[PDB]
Amino acid sequence: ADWPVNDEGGLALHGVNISGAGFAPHITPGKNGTHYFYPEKKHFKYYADQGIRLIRFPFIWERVQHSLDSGLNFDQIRLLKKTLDLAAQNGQKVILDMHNYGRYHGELIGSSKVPYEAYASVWRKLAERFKGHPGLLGYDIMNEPHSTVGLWPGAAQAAVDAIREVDDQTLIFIEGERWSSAYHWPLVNANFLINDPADRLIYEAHLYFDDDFSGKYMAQTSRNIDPMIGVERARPFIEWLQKHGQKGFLGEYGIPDDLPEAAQAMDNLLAYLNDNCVPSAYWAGGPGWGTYKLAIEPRNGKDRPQMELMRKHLANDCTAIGPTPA
Ligand SMILES: OC[C@H]1O[C@@H](O[C@H]2[C@H](O)[C@@H](O)[C@H](O)O[C@@H]2CO)[C@H](O)[C@@H](O)[C@@H]1O
Repeated sequence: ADWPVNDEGGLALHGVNISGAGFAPHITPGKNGTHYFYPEKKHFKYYADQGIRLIRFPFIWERVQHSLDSGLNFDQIRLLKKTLDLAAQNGQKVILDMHNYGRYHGELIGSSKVPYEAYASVWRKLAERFKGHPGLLGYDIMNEPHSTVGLWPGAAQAAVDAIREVDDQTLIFIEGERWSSAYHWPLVNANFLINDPADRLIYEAHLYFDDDFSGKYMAQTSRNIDPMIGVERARPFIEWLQKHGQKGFLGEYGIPDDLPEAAQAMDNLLAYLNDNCVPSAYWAGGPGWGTYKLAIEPRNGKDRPQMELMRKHLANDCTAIGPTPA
């Protein structure tokens, strides 16, 4: 709905994931500044300066709620509020992403140890904290569910119901099973459907270019990247979206800076996304990435090759989030 817009027209479709509040997730709670990191004004200013108004921001449940019998961590909420504040001051809107893989402290959401009600409450409580914030675009209620033994769809509806008890205005982003793979979407999530009477739900998949779909880009699995593998891995998902009359988001995709074939695949993917008015978020920019080959964070004030590749694709004349249903 209130999707960010570009200055010369169109929508802010193509954004960035920003580190690093979900870093080192096995270390909980860990310490801010050591194990995980939050961005500063420089990051939001840089990406705004590049014409980027969309940000996906991972965090983990374990740092907002250390235990199910505990309330929310005040400082972590304050850190997320700061993130939303700095985004909004720079004309950006943020997707808060609970980067939790269908699990809480390693146990499955929907298991006896982590009931659906515990997930619903945390999202209800989080939505109470951030309801109405100008820099908030919506809630990516779970990153990359996998091996959830049938538990993910019920958990997603429990969180949505709870969120809509307190906030009927924020967008909600729904990922699917099999790590929310875009290529596998029509087979894994063939009959996947969450109920949102607000009509403010978007489905979200991830897509990488290596042979095992993982985005790790190991040497043996990254030797033959077709220039169209990005379009081929997006199309199943887009086609499922069009058939079900639903809106999409490619929440992660990224390439190493040393694979020319990956560059071509990214250019053709973003072009295809634009043709369908489908937004995306590059993985990843922000603090703490060092020389990570996929990182789009500049170094020495030198733009990264992936930022330079993104720029040709920012302009559009879309007025609604797609794809366009049949
Ligand atoms: O990274 C996103 C991407 O993961 C892809 O599959 C991987 C998974 O990421 C990896 O950790 C696991 O061990 O094996 C699989 C093999 O694909 C995944 O298919 C996509 O859903 C996901 O978007």
